[PDB]
Amino acid sequence: AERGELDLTGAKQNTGVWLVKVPKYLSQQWAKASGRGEVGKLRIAKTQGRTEVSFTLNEDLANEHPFVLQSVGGQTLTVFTESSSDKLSLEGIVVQRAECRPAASENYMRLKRLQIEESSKPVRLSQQLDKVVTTNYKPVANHQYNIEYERKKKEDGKRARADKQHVLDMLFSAFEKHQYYNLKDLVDITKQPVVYLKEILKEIGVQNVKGIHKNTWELKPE
Amino acid sequence: YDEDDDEITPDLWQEACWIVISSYFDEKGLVRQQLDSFDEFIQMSVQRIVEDAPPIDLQAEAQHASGEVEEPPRYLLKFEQIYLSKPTHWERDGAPSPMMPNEARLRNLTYSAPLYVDITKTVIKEGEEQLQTQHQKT
Amino acid sequence: QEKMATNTVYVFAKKDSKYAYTGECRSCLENSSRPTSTIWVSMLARGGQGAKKSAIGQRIVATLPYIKQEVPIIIVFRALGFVSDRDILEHIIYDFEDPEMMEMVKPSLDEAFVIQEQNVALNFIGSRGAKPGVTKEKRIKYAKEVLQKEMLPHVGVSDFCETKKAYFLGYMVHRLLLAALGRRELDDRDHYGNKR
Amino acid sequence: HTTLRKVTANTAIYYDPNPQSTVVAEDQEWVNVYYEMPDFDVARISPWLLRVELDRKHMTDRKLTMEQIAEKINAGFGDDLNCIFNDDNAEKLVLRIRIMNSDENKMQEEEEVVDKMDDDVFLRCIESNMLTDMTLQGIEQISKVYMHLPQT
Amino acid sequence: FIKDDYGPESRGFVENSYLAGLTPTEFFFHAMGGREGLIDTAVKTAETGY
Amino acid sequence: RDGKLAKPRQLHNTLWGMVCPAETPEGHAVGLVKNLALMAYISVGSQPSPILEFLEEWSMENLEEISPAAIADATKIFVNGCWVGIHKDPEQLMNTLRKLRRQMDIIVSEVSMIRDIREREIRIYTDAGRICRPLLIVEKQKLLLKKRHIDQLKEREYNNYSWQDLVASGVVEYIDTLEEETVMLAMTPDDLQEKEVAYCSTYTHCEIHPSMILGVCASIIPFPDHNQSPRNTYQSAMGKQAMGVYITNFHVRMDTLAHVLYYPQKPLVTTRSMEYLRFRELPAGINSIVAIA
Amino acid sequence: GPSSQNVTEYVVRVPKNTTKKYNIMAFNAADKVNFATWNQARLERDLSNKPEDQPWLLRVNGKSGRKFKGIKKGGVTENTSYYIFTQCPDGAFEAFPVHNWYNFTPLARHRTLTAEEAEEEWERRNKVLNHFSIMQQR
Repeated sequence: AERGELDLTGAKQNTGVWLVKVPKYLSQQWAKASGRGEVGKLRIAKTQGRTEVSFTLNEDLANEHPFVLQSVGGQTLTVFTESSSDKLSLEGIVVQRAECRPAASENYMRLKRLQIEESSKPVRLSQQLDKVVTTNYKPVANHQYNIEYERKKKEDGKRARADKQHVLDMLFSAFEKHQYYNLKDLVDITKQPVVYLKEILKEIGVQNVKGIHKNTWELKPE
Repeated sequence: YDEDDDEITPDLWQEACWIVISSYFDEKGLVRQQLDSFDEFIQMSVQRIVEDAPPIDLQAEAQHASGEVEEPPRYLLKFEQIYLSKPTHWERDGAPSPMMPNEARLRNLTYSAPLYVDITKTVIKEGEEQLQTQHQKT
Repeated sequence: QEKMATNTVYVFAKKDSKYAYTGECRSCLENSSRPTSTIWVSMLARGGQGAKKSAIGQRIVATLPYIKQEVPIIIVFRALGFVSDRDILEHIIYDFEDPEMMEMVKPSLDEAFVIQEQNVALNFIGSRGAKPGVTKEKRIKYAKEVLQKEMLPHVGVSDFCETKKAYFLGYMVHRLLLAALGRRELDDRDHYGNKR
Repeated sequence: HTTLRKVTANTAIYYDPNPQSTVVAEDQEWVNVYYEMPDFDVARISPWLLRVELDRKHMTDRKLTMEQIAEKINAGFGDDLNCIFNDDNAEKLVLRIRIMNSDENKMQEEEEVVDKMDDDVFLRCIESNMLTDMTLQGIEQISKVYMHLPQT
Repeated sequence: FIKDDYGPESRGFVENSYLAGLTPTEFFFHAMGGREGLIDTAVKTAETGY
Repeated sequence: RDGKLAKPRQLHNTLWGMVCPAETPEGHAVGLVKNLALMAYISVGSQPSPILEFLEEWSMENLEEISPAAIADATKIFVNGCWVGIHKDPEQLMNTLRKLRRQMDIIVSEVSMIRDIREREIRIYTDAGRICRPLLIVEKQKLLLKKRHIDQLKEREYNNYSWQDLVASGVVEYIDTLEEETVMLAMTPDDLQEKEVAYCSTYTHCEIHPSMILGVCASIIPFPDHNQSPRNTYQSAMGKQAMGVYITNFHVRMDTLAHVLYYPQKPLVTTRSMEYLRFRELPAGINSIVAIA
Repeated sequence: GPSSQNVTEYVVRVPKNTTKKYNIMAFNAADKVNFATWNQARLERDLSNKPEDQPWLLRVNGKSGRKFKGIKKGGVTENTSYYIFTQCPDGAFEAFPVHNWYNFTPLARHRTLTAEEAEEEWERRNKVLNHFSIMQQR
């Protein structure tokens, strides 16, 4: 299945990418840009024995984040893509990991605490009650029970028995589908009193039980 | 009013530690563990447990020996926020009234309060009905 | 009521002939359904099959919660899926600059050698656990859900955190090995710091 | 009652088919010393070597001599266990152990009724049991647990 | 106290007399010396009765 | 039950500041049913989730993203016994978390944090049922609580103030028995100041007072430090037997059985701990003129 | 140059028009992976004994390459989000969301031990008595 084939073009080109840790809040601010263009700019400052990398937010989207690089000498990381068109491709390889450190410190936290309020807050117990009794708003004729009676209130409690021969026709038809049947299936199928149907099954058949009183009746095929 | 600059005399004697101590017992008290554990048990523990993992669903055993159509009737139950009244007593008349811990001891009652919970019924039948939802306070 | 603190690893000496040392871990999300489970990883002493290599004082095994039979710890790791010995060794001790502890585990790796596939190792634990039956495959599944859910539940109860659990087992075996070398004093049976 | 495990400072197992060019160059003087030490079945004995070093103060304290140890270990494992040892007055008191076979009958008759056990692995079992078993002077459950006392 | 401090006081020597009163650490090391005797009492009564 | 003899009956050192020295049943269950000291406290416990979040911002590395065989120097960090991650600079992080706790950004008697510098490990706990006690923090070499705070406590008699304010100042902390293993706790401001040629010099907490180590019954007795210790265990049992006025409203109470004294008196010689028992309010005995003859 | 007053700035973009999910495939450097010799590869969800929940199977060069198992990350992040940053010919940076982290590890080739013959039994008899001959008799 070609759908199961993994494209190696990227790998064979030795394409490199960066892997960066940034806060959900930074990416949420980025989400406001909605891909309209850019979210900001990245700056790289290099000196005598030091490299300073940072990101700075767009003045527009805002209407310094320093980067810390991590080691990748003890692991290999690559990027592979999963298309909506059900195709897989190794689009390229991760050459560096890093973490974005927040410039603001202790007051940020308030925002965080505000953020804490946003993640954590469905009311727990919280307001009690001063009211008490409501229950049992009197059905006098139970509301489901009323509905069941209503179902009954459409021609029930009377069966054919009475049409014997036509009922026999149903038995013959049913028996054509399978050699044996449960009594319950015949009761559903012929809509008649069970004891009368038993007298018929005594007339033209036998019974065959198994397990825990599991009984099936049959017109002795031969 | 403090500045940690003009202050030059941090010294403080036997008297002041008891002033600290007194403020401890005066704020906390002599039985807080019990009381905080029970207060946390209602305010937290009982709500978490009714939310934790008890959704129950039941699907009727219909359309036996004959079935087709579209519905083996199915029901789901969910439990929301828990409510807890102030300690109450129901007199034989049927009339509730507030219960006084002293009265509870003389008449030999159980000093307890009623617990109520939000229960929901959801009927996402196998086709036609799906938006049959009703709220209860039980 | 005073009990022993949960989700903490303890090492104890016993007078028992069969166990030289024990690493005990209790689960009990004293924040869940409050089930059970109590893992022991045991260092064996006093014995020997005979002309086997003898040496019983390295044979590290694991009791899983009321499994009818003890299991060797490397088999548990293989059941978690880490079949590479270099990886198992890394999970036990990720500081392999010390030959002595690594040599100490070496006969238990040698003892594990008989099996090197996760499925087989799961079927092995099942037979070592489950009453006799017939098919292999449910036995692997049953063994898998126990290995997943009853093995250190506090670290996770899903498939997607089977690897992390393996790390915790290894620090635990490591916690055990330190006491057997004597690099670290035994835990006290009364230290209130280890009570709730 | 002291077991050889207590008397042993350390043990090692070495690969040395040719003692006449042993990797342990300091022992090399001993190998020349033991050229006449059954000079013929050196072609037959296993190339696996066990070397033991003994603590000097502890060995002296038991007043033991090497021929006692050699005779003890020979008696325990048998003639199959071919032992040699250095002088009790060398600055590094050491004991060297090899294992000899049955010479004639071992000609790969059926499949070797040992199920092809490597001798190194077997040497550990010898090393294990040699320590745990050897009961020189005291023979049972008391050993040197001693103390000595002056009563006045 | 400091870690590993084999001095007398730091490991359970009481410098004081009951009349001058015990210092706080000495009191707790004295309360420890108090238990061994109370426990010993409760055990010996059961065993010797048997 | 019925015959066990071992070590869970003697008085472990770690009960210091936690459980009563002498105050245990004089009977069969000696040392098994214990009584909680006077100041001691207990955590109610809460979700570790916000701490895990904070740890992640502090550059904590995740287990499955790292290179295990190449980072053994790193400290391992645990939360409620669960191994969450690793960190490469535990001293600043430990310092940061402590500053955060003392800032009252995270709950104090409910996030205990302990470092074992010998094993290069950092363990954290936030579950329920840990016994902990309050202590005065001392910094560098000088006590951190000072005179303005005391002036607020005297003013508290009309001006709004609380023990909680006192904790928010970060002069006092709660410390559980596991952390108490690693602190360098000094008995009195006196010793910590006088300390010039003394052996130590790095105290990190202080006792608000030594007499808080005793239970509630151990508190009735005057000069327990002049008495042979088991004499004092015996009083803790007997105080609970003595009779006097046991609550104010007894008259409207049909308690199945009760004893009240006609004339109770507060004691002439009293401990300061007794003010907080209200043993002045409802005493249990009389000041006798005794002759020891 | 770099050792001087070097300053560089790049625009960073986060497009929303992307439809393909972005995933991580991680290896141990100790495994000495060599993409330069990966002529062909397959990647399929593989749990045929038991789509989105499934682990991966990575198959390189088929019968003449190595095979790996891909395992899902131990959980979503709870504060930060890992992003992939790529360089674009125009001179900007381009950032991409991570949908998931999968870990890939060594499977072996045609070795086939199979402890079903009688090796569980042989183990009962085993005294570390044999090792080579049993692997051969299969």
